[PDB]
Amino acid sequence: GVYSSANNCTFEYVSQPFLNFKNLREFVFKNIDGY
Amino acid sequence: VYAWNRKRISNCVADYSVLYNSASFSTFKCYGVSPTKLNDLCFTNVYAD
Ligand SMILES: *[C@@H]1O[C@H](CO)[C@@H](O)[C@H](O)[C@H]1NC(C)=O
Repeated sequence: GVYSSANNCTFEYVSQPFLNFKNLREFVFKNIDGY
Repeated sequence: VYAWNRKRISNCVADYSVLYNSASFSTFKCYGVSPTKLNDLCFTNVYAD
């Protein structure tokens, strides 16, 4: 349960899965020049 | 024609030479761009009606 509707799509991309505490996951998200 | 299908084409490589070199099309009239340079240019989205 995360959304109720999806009306106008512009981009879809399906890829391979990225994934005591045993795992450390670091991510960096950047928005530069529309990238 | 009243309910014409619109398909949005994105995130892929569009090979226009296959369409241009086909002899199966009676009309291939391009407005605003030429067929020769279509295979080189890049566009944000393609609307196929
Ligand atoms: C966005 O969606 C609404 C309803 O789902 C529609 O009326 C509108 O034309 C759409 N706009 C675009 C740019 O797709």
